[PDB]
Amino acid sequence: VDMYIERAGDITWEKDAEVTGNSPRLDVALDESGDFSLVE
Amino acid sequence: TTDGVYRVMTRGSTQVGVGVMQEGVFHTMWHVTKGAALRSGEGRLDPYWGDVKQDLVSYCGPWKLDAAWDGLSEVQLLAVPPGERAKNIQTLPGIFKTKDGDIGAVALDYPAGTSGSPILDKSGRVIGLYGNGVVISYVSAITQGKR
Repeated sequence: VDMYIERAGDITWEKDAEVTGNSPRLDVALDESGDFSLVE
Repeated sequence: TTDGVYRVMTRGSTQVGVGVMQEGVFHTMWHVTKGAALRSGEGRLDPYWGDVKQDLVSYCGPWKLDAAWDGLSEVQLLAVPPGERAKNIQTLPGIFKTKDGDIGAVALDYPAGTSGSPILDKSGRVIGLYGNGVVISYVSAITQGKR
């Protein structure tokens, strides 16, 4: 089972990007296994 | 070894994630590779540091990315989905509020093979990687390591 990498682009900001998505404010906890969960 | 964003592929072939090459170090998320060695052409990249709780791993050297979201500005996800050209998605992050402080978060839902894609600030610095998050719709932390 071999894992390999392939270059896909430069790391650059693009002035013409699509703009989308909300900005939710969430209470979360992060456990030892790296899992985020909601808290109330 | 060139700076840039890269697909992480496995063998037919399947894209399991994405990562960032910067200053000779490859950065991706632990859940993508589990620290396995990576092939790059005829060369090999060996793991150097990793942490399951942060869900991060670096290859060939220590974690180099250190920029952080400014808490006010829009950012861009440089998404590299399976089968698609690298593309920039601009968004205003929300916030994960945790007992250890606030983390930027992006309410963007791309295929799992996009995990490891970098999130950028306006000057083009990587402020974290996409693909560890929570469901409210999926919301990804902006996950950054320590340099």
